[PDB]
Amino acid sequence: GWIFGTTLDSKTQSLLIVNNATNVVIKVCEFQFCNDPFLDVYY
Amino acid sequence: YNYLYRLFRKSNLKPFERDISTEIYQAGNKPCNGVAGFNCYFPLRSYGFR
Ligand SMILES: *[C@@H]1O[C@H](CO)[C@@H](O)[C@H](O)[C@H]1NC(C)=O
Ligand SMILES: *[C@@H]1O[C@H](CO)[C@@H](O)[C@H](O)[C@H]1NC(C)=O
Repeated sequence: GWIFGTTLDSKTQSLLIVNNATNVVIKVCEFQFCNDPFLDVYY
Repeated sequence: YNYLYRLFRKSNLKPFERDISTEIYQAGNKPCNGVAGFNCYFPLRSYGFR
């Protein structure tokens, strides 16, 4: 997936595209994730 | 005073664009650092609607 935004923090809406094995979710939310993002392989 | 409008930092909005950020607007050289003082004020203003 990808993240799009100006500052990618809690002060600005950011667009997130996540393509896991079943579907694609696109969320436009202002939630701040950590820099150098990661996705867990196993639960 | 429920309805509010916006005053940006000489940045016109794009067509069909909406902002929600409520950071302190700066008009001078010094940073506001979250304090609304001289050349620093809250950009969201309320209508009268009387
Ligand atoms: C993929 O993401 C969707 C939405 O987040 C979720 O419903 C689904 O269970 C996920 N599938 C896997 C295999 O993680
Ligand atoms: C989008 O962000 C850039 C970088 O801060 C800015 O120069 C531009 O004016 C912004 N567009 C707006 C507020 O419509």
